[PDB]
Amino acid sequence: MRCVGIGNRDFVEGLSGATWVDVVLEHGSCVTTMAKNKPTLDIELLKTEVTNPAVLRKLCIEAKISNTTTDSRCPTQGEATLVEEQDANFVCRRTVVDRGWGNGCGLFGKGSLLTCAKFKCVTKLEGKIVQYENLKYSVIVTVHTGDQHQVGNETTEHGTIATITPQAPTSEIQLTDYGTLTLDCSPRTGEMVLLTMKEKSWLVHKQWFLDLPLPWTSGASQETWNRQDLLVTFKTAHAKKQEVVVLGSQEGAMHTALTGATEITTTIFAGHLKCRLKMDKLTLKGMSYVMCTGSFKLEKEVAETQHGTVLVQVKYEGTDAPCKIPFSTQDEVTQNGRLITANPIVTDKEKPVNIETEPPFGESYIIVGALKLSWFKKG
Amino acid sequence: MRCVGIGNRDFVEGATWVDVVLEHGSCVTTMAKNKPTLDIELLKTEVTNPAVLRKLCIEAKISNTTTDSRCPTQGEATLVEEQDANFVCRRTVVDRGWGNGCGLFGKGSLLTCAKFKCVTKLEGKIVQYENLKYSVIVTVHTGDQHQVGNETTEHGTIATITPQAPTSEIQLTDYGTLTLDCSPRGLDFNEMVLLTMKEKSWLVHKQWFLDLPLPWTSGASSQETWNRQDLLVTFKTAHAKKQEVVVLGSQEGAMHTALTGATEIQTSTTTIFAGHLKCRLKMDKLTLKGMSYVMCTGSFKLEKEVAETQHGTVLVQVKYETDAPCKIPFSTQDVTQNGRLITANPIVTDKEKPVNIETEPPFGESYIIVGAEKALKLSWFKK
Ligand SMILES: *[C@@H]1O[C@H](CO[C@@H]2O[C@@H](C)[C@@H](O)[C@@H](O)[C@@H]2O)[C@@H](O)[C@H](O)[C@H]1NC(C)=O
Ligand SMILES: *[C@@H]1O[C@H](CO)[C@@H](O)[C@H](O)[C@H]1NC(C)=O
Ligand SMILES: *[C@@H]1O[C@H](CO)[C@@H](O)[C@H](O)[C@H]1NC(C)=O
Repeated sequence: MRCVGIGNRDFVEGLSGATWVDVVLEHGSCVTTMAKNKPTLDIELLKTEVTNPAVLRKLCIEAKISNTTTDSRCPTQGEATLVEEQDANFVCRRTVVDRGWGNGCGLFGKGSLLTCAKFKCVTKLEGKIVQYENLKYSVIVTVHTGDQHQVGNETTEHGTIATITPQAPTSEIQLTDYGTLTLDCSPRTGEMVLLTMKEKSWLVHKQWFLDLPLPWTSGASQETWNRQDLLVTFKTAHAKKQEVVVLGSQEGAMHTALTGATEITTTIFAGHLKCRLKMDKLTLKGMSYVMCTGSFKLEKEVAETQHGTVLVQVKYEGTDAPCKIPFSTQDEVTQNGRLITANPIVTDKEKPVNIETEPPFGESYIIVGALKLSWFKKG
Repeated sequence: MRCVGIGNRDFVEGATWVDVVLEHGSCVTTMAKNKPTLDIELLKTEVTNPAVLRKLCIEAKISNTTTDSRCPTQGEATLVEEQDANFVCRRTVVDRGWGNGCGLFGKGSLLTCAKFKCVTKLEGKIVQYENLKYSVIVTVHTGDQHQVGNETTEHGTIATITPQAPTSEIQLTDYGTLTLDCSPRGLDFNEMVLLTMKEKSWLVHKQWFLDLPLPWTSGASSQETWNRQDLLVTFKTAHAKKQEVVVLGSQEGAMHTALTGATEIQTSTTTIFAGHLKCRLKMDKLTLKGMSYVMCTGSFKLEKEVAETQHGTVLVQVKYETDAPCKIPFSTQDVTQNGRLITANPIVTDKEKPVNIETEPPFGESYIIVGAEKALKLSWFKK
């Protein structure tokens, strides 16, 4: 058993004599799928993964400067030129300053001032385009066996995991002791970027990532940083020097901006997808088993889940293992309407068996064997 | 002779008092007959010692993470750390059942607290209109070779202006006393805030500073109680008993990027950008030195090639031969003998020390009368 007590839990019941069942999967939402004469299953979308993500850009967040060079001109002696202006690694700025006899020139006017610095990036993040072909959803399917350990165990070694990609959207999953289940999935959009920055991971929109005010480089191999002035600015000290100043690490700014995005290659908060379960090859274990004639004992007290279902963990006298569990629900006096666990069986005498049921509204009794459990499901 | 060759330069012309407007970056040249011409600039404005409106925190660290969890129908989770102000906390609800250690199915409370302590912060000081000190430099048009455009070393004299003593008497050596009545009058008195951050300083608006997304404390100096700590510490919830803390990190670069739009004030508590200031110069005590001096009779010669300033004026730097001291004769001829001078009394205090003279040449092919009879003449095509 799985997904019990999960807040976002949908109950999808298959139609009579339906070999298949439609299901909708989102992360944090699990679906309990039951079909007549077929095992009740719990389907959850465990995790999505993006493999071999293509590199879209590379933004710089922390920059450093060096080899500060400067050229200065007297008025009408040209405009200051430097060879560093020709280098893409260097960021530069020209300005005009008041020149006269006070600052070394013989003429009064506007003198040119060029300053270049050596733009190097020490710490940088990464943006990766995720293509539709590179998705790989992992869906866990857990059969309602009834073992005492797997109620909401949340472990992966209970059910079976199927990987589904847009390249291979359909897959046959072999559930042990229950056969083969075909799963036809149709993934939709889920144009978005994965921003690996200094060991973390985020998933943001493409436009939001491209409009980031950060120096960037294309994802192809000379590391020419565009819009370098976003990290390095130029303060005019006086007519013979324009000093460089660096803004510093924009990490904290990026964390502040990414607070709104969805955190995490494994990406949780998987996308909505619509899938179909063909169960023609699924086998319900214990269809053939004889009924139990022994007297049961309540191992664990009955508990009502969030959806009005109650779950019963019982134990057995023996002398009849294995067997089908005779389960019935009386009201107010009536007989059975609905059992969540498809086939309640006793694999071992010593192993308690869990069984989930939907009792009717108002006072009712749950008979197993003969054990009668009173219950009051608030109208 | 300060203020020469500075781009944004105003000329105010004359009795015994002149009205002037002072702006950082701008400067004025004041002239009056029988009174020495001066160069007045609003140097820098200093906030005396302002009061902290708000400290903000830009970097944060977390320790002593504590967590409490309760089963459904077992009440809300409680912690003694919720009583402490140093701890930032967050409470959530998680799905609980037989799978995560509870006997009942439902929503269980989960409370998590973390010790908020902060390594590096920035302060913000409200600049009350009272605690100001305008520094106004006044430089005399002497003509010495030292002060040609000397921004290198201060040569003039500076006056202090406060809203309590807006009037000041300054003594110009060999030139008497100058009375100065400025009116600060005033930038929305409590609008600006000085933002002291890790040795640097900025001036920003009050609303822009208050709307900054950063934790804040009352500015008084230990036991800093931080409000709005969630802006630097978030909580992610691992499943069913644990809520891990995430620190946003150093917001230094965020602050630098946000302050790129504001005007950097270059020093820690002095502002090298002032703002407008309306002043009145009273010269009833100002002495024009050189009015009893003799006319120069020797022949001059040009020390430095005539230079034109950006305002159309001409600067001429000459060396004298011998009365020493004496007054340099000066006027301009196109035909027209009249010529407007910027330097009021060009005198030669010493023979060796050259003398600079500023004049306003008339439009076109003028001539100059430095000297006498063998006084040198220079051509100038003012275009
Ligand atoms: C979760 O389950 C663990 C063991 O898993 C299952 O154990 C039995 C029921 C077998 O059916 C085996 O195939 C499974 O792997 C337990 O050790 C553990 O205590 C369980 N935890 C909780 C909270 O129920
Ligand atoms: C660059 O600066 C280093 C020291 O910072 C110096 O040793 C080197 O000679 C400089 N070279 C150039 C080309 O500027
Ligand atoms: C400016 O003042 C300094 C200080 O003595 C002086 O040495 C220099 O000659 C002056 N004139 C300049 C730099 O043009």
